[PDB]
Amino acid sequence: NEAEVDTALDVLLELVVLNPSAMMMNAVFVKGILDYLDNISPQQIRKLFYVLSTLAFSKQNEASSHIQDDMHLVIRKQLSSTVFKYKLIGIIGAVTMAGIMAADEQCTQVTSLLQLVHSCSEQSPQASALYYDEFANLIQHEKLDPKALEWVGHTICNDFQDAFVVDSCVVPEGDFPFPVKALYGLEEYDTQDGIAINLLPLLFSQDSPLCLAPYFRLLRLCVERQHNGNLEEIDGLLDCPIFLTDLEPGEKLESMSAKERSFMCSLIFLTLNWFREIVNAFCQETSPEMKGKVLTRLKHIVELQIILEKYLAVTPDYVPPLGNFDVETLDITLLLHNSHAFFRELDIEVFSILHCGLVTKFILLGPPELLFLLEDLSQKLESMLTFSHLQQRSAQEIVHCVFQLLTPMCNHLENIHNYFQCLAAENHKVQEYHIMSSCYQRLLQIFHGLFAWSGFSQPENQNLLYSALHVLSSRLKQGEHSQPLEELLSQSVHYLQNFHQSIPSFQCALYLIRLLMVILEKSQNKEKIASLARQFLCRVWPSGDKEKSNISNDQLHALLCIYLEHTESILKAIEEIAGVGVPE
Amino acid sequence: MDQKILSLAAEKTADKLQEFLQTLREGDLTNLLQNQAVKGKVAGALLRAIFKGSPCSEEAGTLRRRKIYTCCIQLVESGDLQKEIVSEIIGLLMLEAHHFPGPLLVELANEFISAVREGSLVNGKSLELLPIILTALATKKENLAYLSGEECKKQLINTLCSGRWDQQYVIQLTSMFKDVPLTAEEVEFVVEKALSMFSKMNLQEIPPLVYQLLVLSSKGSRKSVLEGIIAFFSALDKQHNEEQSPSGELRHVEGTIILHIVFAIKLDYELGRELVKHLKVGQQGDSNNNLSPFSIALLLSVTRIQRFQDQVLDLLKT
Amino acid sequence: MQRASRLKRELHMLATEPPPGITCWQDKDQMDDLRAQILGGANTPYEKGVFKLEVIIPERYPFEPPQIRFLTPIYHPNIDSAGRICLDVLKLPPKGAWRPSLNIATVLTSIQLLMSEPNPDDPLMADISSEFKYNKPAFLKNARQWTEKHARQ
Repeated sequence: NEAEVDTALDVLLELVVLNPSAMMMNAVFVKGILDYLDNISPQQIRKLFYVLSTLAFSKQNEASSHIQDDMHLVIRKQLSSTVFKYKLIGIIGAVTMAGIMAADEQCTQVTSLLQLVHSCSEQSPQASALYYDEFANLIQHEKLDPKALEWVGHTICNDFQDAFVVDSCVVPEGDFPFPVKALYGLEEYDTQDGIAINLLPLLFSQDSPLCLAPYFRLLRLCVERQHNGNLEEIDGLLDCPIFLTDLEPGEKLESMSAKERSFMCSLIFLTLNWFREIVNAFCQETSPEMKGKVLTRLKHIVELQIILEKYLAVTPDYVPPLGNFDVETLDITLLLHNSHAFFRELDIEVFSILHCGLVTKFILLGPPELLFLLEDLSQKLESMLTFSHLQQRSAQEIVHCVFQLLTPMCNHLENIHNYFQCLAAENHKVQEYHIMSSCYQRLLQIFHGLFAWSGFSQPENQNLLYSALHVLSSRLKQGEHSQPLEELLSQSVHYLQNFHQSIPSFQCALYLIRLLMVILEKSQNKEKIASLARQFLCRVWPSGDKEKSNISNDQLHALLCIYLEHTESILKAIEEIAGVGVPE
Repeated sequence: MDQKILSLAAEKTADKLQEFLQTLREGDLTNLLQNQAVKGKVAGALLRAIFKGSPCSEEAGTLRRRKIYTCCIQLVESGDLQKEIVSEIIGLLMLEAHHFPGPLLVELANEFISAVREGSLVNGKSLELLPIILTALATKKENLAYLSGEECKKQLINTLCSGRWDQQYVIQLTSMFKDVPLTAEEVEFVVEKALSMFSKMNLQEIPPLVYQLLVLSSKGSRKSVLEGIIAFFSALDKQHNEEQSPSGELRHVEGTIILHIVFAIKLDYELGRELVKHLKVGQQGDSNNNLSPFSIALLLSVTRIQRFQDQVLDLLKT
Repeated sequence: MQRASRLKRELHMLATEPPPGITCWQDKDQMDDLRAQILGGANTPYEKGVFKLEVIIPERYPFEPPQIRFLTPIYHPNIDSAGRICLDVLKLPPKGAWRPSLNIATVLTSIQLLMSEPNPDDPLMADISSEFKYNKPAFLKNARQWTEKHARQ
């Protein structure tokens, strides 16, 4: 069964690494596995082929390359299927073998198999999509000799710019009950140009397009391996206007939950995936105009996020079914069901932008551009520390790069937000205040998930705690080098408690108190916990409608499970809560 | 002659390639023969050009494809090419085998049927494509009438099973049924034909044959494989004892049979149960004539598995 | 080691009592490879030709097979331009049939046999094979031309 399988294959991998030689001579049973592959899950199949491949492609034993042939046979047979079930399996096997034989007949075999795979993949859309995807995965993971890559990438860019790139005509030909427009361009790129992309004429012609995002990913990665990080012939794609219908929130286009509601929700979903891909692409690049274009795309993305969760609240039934192809597609073959699962999941370097300092338009990078980055990091780190590209990365390096890009960079954002809400309470337009409130809610949510990380239970990460909580103590005063654990806790919590003048809502209030709790568990000190949870229970928390939807039930249940427990006299604290519960 | 077709295919489909395809109507045979003689990559390029320029929405390309299919079928076995070209051809054909109607693939099935029956198939590698064709037939809902594609598949496979096989080519025959989606009686007739084929075999050939018979038995068809092997080796050892009234070779066989039956019941915790149920003399207590030296040897080589051990050792005792 | 064991006996054996129309010595240029000479078999187009061959002994040889090449090229179906030998006896088990009961003299005898009887089943040269299959005199003519051009003094 499942775990058995999993573990076992882990072990086999360990064993081949331990000693390829002896394994070589028991290889025959390993080949003999291949008649039983009905019961395996594709993740397990991936490692299995990894095994058999690394087995076969030991140069010292090519005489018994019989297994190479057997593998090519089964590749062929499972490929040759109308049924996706076997086709995907073959695909996977093929690509893995390719990456593994990747350390000139080597290159001839490589390109032969590759073009074979491409031909097998092409006509089925999800197949070719997966093919690009896993090819991109292989290429980022392996530094292989760039001969088939310089061979393929000059054809991929041409096929891309003839399949999708179209002259910037506003309305193309075709019968549309939807006003087609070159919309959501960043408008620094001149609209009357060549580079613009065809979406709605393609999706209506369906009743190529779905794979657009991973195809661009492969294009990005092949050009990033050739030019070594340069995106010089692609800057037009960062800022071109997109051939979209009116993406105004269609409340007038209601009582219309027919196939056209599916067209609009899927269209918004696909362009969202497209912009998610664009922000994954242009994150690592340092050019400041391209960064500001990425800022404009981040706000475009959160705009289309609110538009799409509206368009799915319109009808809750019309699933636009497109999950990521690693784990999700096999389970098949409300806004939160698609937010993480359906949509394309983003890259860890995307948070190179939130380094920039907050600006305020209520009081006087954008606040909503930072809201989207922090909301991305929140869902990302709750997914990881509790996603294809990110799962290959261990959670330790994730929390590591978080300690650098968030904690010394978003301290200035938290301080500017303290100054924002202090001025807002002094005054006490509203959308700027609430976007800042939700930006702050996501900041403290990220901090809570950061310092609720169970890796700090292990002893090697206490040096990262002595760095992180010391840079938190640094916010009150610097120079307290090589402090005790409990003193650094006291300094970090004395720094974070002072924001209890600024916290506008209650979801941010509970993330701040539980953040104080998880940093304080490292340590008498129960008085600070009880008094500070009581301070947060006793503060106003101004009552916006969504601001009090942030006073959800299980949230207060968690806050009071903390306060009534850690308060020293639990029963006298219960007597106080009862005394104050009568005059309500 | 090729580079023109390359240039026609370089840009677009079914607008100039079709037009040129309606120029050169015959001589594809000799064309492909000099092609494989000089360089097989050109044959693959021609095949790609042909299948893009001969879509099967239009029915003229369907016949070009049927002709070139028969051409490759005959040459790949007879005309001894290089290995990589042969693999490539087979892969290409298995790729484009899906774009056909029912009856064209039915007549390709009848081609292979008559060929393996009588045609001295030089290498038999062409059979790799056959189960792809059976798959396309089963799945294609373009209904026939002679009736569904899956039922015409049943007919063709019943034809093949009731028909005679080659001595050399039973390995590959059953290797094809390996990956097919089959039902009870499908797999039953497959194994029954391969079973009755045992009486015309060298003995070094039986081990991998039974290996494949069993990995196919895995589908549903467990009991009859073992029952037949039992009766076979029972009569064999009786005949050998009457001769005594190649002993070392005969032993060497029986051993590796039992080894492979062990791996089988190792992977299937039910196989041994039916094995037991087939064998248990104590249905009421009267002696069955099912057991044998080889039977018992199999049981004792089995008892070293952790589950059946005590069960078997009680059975034998009683 | 067992390499040298086989080699020291096969050296003296092929020096003194080699097969008929075959000779072989330690290659006077290499001293690790061997120089063989198969004299042009009778009833063949390869007559009037002393075909030189290079013989490589792998280090595990009684277990590995040798690796022979025709240094003097040959117009043959089964022997390519370079002089490769697509023969089962130079290949490992079930692919081929090598075992230590065979040796240099046996495989050279097999090569001399092949030079008189081309294999139409295992061709390195498919076109020379089709010529030998259908047009016998053209194949024999081109082979005798190839022999008298290169193999003759």
